[PDB]
Amino acid sequence: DLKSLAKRIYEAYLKNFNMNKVKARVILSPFVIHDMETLCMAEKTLVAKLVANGNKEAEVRIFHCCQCTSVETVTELTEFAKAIPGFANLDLNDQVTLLKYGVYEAIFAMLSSVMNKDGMLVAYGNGFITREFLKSLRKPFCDIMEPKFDFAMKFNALELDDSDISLFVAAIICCGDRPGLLNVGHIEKMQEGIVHVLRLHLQSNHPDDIFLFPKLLQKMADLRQLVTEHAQLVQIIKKTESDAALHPLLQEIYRDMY
Ligand SMILES: CCCOc1ccc(C[C@H](CC)C(=O)O)cc1CNC(=O)c1ccc([C@]23C[C@H]4C[C@H](C[C@H](C4)C2)C3)cc1
Repeated sequence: DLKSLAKRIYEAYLKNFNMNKVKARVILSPFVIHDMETLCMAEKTLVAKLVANGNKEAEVRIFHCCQCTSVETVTELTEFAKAIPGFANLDLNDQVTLLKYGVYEAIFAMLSSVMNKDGMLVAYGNGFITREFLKSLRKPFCDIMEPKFDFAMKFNALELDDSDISLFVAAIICCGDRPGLLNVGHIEKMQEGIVHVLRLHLQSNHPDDIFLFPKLLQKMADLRQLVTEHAQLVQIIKKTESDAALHPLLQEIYRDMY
């Protein structure tokens, strides 16, 4: 039954997220954004509306686009969470709390799938923006980027596939030590359930790496630290960048988190 469970999670994953490792890799076998010219060209083609005006600084335009993808991923993650044994049985408040603290950890984890040493797949697989171009953005915007690449390079070295990743994201969501949780016991039990299936799955799908499970547990901790830091930088931008407004949904997510 745990094998079937793992499968269920994997199918929900393939079904709820527009992007996955296999699709990303086939594509990376896209318009390349490597400088300001290609950036502006990409915007006119892929998000025309955003530039059909008289327009904010390039850095802010990108920032807004990043927010847009996050809001979308929140929706995908919310639907995905229903395939986790016990999630849909939780109090609505706890479901909200679990998604609130888990979304960004999930987001940066899955982001690794479309990232390689030189850049990342963007805009529903229609673009590829270079890591170096992102580093060339003026501070503090160029500082949003790099930390995610650093994490992705190490995460991708674990050579996980979507069946692995789906369970990992599920595990990220089922976190009992999240602030405000009403029924921690039931949540801990749900968590124990997913980690158990994740442990067994890694064991059979990765017989060559006997430390994969421990490594991933560590990655979950890394992601949590990665997120608090990302939140800090977002906060800095919000306060110091007058033209860089934050989408209401994301403000609520960042509200009282870190
Ligand atoms: C290492 C960099 C990783 O990128 C990041 C970084 C942080 C975040 C989190 C965001 C930051 C505001 C958040 O807090 O929600 C999201 C992404 C995800 N960004 C995207 O998915 C993304 C989406 C669209 C684009 C565009 C931007 C321009 C150029 C090109 C076409 C079009 C217009 C979309 C790529 C770029 C990045």
